[PDB]
Amino acid sequence: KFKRNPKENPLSQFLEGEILSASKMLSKFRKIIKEEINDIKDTDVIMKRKRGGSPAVTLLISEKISVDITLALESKSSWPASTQEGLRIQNWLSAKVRKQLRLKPFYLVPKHAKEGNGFQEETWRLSFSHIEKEILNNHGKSETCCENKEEKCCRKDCLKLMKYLLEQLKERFKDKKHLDK
Amino acid sequence: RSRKESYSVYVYKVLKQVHPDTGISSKAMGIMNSFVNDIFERIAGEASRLAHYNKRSTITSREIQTAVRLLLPGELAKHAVSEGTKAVTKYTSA
Amino acid sequence: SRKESYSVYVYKVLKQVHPDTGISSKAMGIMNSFVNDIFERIAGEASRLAHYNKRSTITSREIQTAVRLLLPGELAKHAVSEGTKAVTKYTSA
Amino acid sequence: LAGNAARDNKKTRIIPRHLQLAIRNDEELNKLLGKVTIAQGGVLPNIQAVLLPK
Amino acid sequence: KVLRDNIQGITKPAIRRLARRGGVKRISGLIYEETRGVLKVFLENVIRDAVTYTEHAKRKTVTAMDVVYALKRQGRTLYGFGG
Amino acid sequence: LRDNIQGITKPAIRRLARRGGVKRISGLIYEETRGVLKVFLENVIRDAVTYTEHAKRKTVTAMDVVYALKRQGRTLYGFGG
Amino acid sequence: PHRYRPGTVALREIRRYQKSTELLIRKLPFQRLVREIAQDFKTDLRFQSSAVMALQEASEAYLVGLFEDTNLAAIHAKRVTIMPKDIQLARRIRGE
Amino acid sequence: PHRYRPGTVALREIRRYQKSTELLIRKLPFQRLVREIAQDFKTDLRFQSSAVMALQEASEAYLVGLFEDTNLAAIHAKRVTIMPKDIQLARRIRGE
DNA sequence: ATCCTGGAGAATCCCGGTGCCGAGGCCGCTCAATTGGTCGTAGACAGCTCTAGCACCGCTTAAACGCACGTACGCGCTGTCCCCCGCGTTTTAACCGCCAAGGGGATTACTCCCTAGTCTCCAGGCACGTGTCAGATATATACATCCTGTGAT
DNA sequence: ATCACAGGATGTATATATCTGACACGTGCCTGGAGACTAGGGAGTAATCCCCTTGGCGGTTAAAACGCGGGGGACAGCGCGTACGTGCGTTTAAGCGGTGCTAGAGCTGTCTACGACCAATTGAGCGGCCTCGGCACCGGGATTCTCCAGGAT
Ligand SMILES: [Zn+2]
Repeated sequence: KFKRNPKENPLSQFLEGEILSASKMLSKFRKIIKEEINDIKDTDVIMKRKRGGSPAVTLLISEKISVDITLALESKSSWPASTQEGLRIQNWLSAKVRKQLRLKPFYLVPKHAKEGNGFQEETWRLSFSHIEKEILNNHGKSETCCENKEEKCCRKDCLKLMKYLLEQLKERFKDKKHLDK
Repeated sequence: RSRKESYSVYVYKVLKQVHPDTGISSKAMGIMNSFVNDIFERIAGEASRLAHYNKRSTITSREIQTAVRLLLPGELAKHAVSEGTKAVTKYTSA
Repeated sequence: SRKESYSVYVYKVLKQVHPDTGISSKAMGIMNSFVNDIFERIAGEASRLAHYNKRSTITSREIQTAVRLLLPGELAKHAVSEGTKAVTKYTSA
Repeated sequence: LAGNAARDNKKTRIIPRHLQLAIRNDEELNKLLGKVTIAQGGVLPNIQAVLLPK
Repeated sequence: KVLRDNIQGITKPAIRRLARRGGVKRISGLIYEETRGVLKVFLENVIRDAVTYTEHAKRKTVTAMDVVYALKRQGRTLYGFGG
Repeated sequence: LRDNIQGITKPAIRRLARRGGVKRISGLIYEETRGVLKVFLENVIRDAVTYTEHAKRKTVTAMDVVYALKRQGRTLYGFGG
Repeated sequence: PHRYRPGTVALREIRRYQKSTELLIRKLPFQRLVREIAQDFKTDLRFQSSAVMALQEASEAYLVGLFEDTNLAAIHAKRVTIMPKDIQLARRIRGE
Repeated sequence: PHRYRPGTVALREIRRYQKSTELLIRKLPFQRLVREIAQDFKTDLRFQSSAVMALQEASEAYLVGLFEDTNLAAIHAKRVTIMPKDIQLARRIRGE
């Protein structure tokens, strides 16, 4: 929901009562992109029918490339109290890095509240993808570890292998659907 | 020693609810103290007039409410009214 | 069903300055608004001066200071002179 | 609002300046305190377009 | 019944007459509209306060004093209608 | 302790003008500016003196300055209040 | 034929309106405007005739003072004709 | 012999002074100005250092606001350079 | 194109009388001023402490002062054009006076109950003390914006 | 002759390491907040009286609305020249730090003249009344404006 805001808020068109509609924004977001991709003349771009809300749009470029597009709201307020104990890097990357990161914004992605046997349509989920990126590229408490071979650790290597293990298994068993989620 | 009153302690607490991870300089605090005393006087001052105008010896939640509407502009005035109205409703219920 | 005003006193003052001049009811109503406006201000400031200096009593001094803060140039001055006398005299009266 | 200003400036606290920026950017507070002079508040960085070159 | 478009009740000659009293010799055609949009704000601010005072007092009819307080609040005092 | 209005240096005046968004300053501004600044100070200082005198003091305090400014539609925050 | 030139009358009218004390805005029209505005905030809104007059004089006084500053702005701009921007400058300087 | 053109620097200074919060008027000079004015009311008067600062900040704030309006008047007059009269107009409109 | 009478044609001032309703003076009466005595505490006064405001000294150095170059700006002059003004005729609804109805403001009488004022007791908040982290300073590196030449168009 | 580009020059933003003093947090009071109690005056409620606001009618009249012609001001464009801006080198006194003095703010404790408070008495002032006199309006005449024609510049 939006707080008091005197001037006109242009996102008002996506409001439903007090609440910003994830459904409207996602629906319109892909509608805009759809109309616009038909104006891409040198590259053939096809839109996929949407299923979930984490990727708002999937674009299909010729016969080789796919692009998942995620829409996110940006908030520069202090992070919600529920994040207070998150970003548990204090003993890893340091409490001071944790503090620095938390002076940055957090994000909200249109996301229906997936639950036991159903979901809520206009919920938004907290997103820290930008922090995740910063961490992956600043995974050391030395913070420059791996940008120099003297301080080469395998955190990044282990993650790639872990991702690769899961991805390979998902590909291996994509047909048995066990691993789709 | 003589002793002085301020809202410094209450200002800190409010800051924590909006920004749990931030602090405040001594000057900003001095300013917030100047601010609180200014607003207090105005509301109390206007409330005084309303009590006088309407022939009363007492200031109630209404005189405070009306003073707020007259002093504060647009919506800001409203939230102050909503919170006050509630706080009284609640105080006697708490 | 009764009001009070300064209409009677204003009328008299007009004679002290202009013995042969009359006055409309509106001019009188205007003068009444004027008197009440000035009264409130001086009393307001006198209160405050007592407050600032952490006191309960308004004296002729607070009135004097209030006059100066509100009135500009000679008006402030002639008023102080007159106020001082009225008190000085009232006491000896 | 001042806290947001503090964050904009990559700080962990509010200083008199942040209070000024906050008050002025918010139209209704701008008015409530429209006659208020803030010690060390500075001003908003408003430069008239006619003063700028092409 | 509801009223409307009485902003036009402030006629062109009326605006000109005010302008003339103010020493304005010559008036651009767009002034009329521009002036109304300013008069209106003034009226809105004064009337509203007068209503606010009226409501506080729990009355329906606005009196001269309610208007006087409203104008005083905006800092423009008016003599002869009370005080 | 005379014509200390000249202690307000030209650059000092220009810098204030700049802060106000002034890009170019006429050569006659310096003097005109002073004729205004002085009046402002005269009005504020005098009230502060009046308050100081009322209180039977000799030293003007920040509070006396604040009251002087306040009443001119200018509350100043930072020195108490 | 005979007539006065443009500006001769305007100066005359300036004299005359400065001179007179009456209202320049029609009363019933003004009164209605007050109500039209009033009906936004609330219904059951009534006015005493003295309240309406009080509003009218304050309203005219406001506009006249505004026009005086507007006129000066036009003069500052080396003009006789006042334009919306001369009004706007005056207001802005006032702090509206 | 590199140079920055007229107006490039002026805009730069505007940017900076709008941004910063510090006093622009020299202190000992300002302090003395206060006293010279003060002595015209009363000799052997004293000030707290905080009183002088309070005066200085209010004084600068006043002038800056004045300059902002002065600047607008000059712009209204189609001019970048501010002249004594632009100050006078702004003041007058403000009721001075 | 611009100055100087002299007349014509409205518009504004002055003169004298009508008549009206708003000011100004009088009478009753009533309740807010005055008097007179009692209580207690706010303010006047003297005394003492010791904070902090004044005055002075010398050194460092960033600001202020004055000058020279040159060019972007202010200013005045010209001509177009168009959009206000001034007049006359037609149309509208504001104003005035009168009437009736009734809604809501103003006053009355009465009764609690919601506050002020009192005393008791304890914990919330302020003055002081101490430790260390955020921001300021300063160093050095790299990116962004501005302004002449320089060829391409 | 103008566009844009590339290079240089300059200034800004950026990461980095080190410093220090201003915040954040903890301790020990101690006096203002909170609980408990009575007493009584203000605010709330309803009766109901009647004043004033609302609505409506019909004339009558000035005031608005509309349209037309034509002068006069607003505006754009041009060119002159000078008054500001920018950068350089020299001079100034501002700022910093430290020292030393004591004038005056700030607090304590004592004592008493002053004002809140209450009860009694009464005459200064408010509401309602009549009277008629200064002001507003009417109509006529005087003269004081503005503007054009025709004859000077
Ligand atoms: Zn690593």
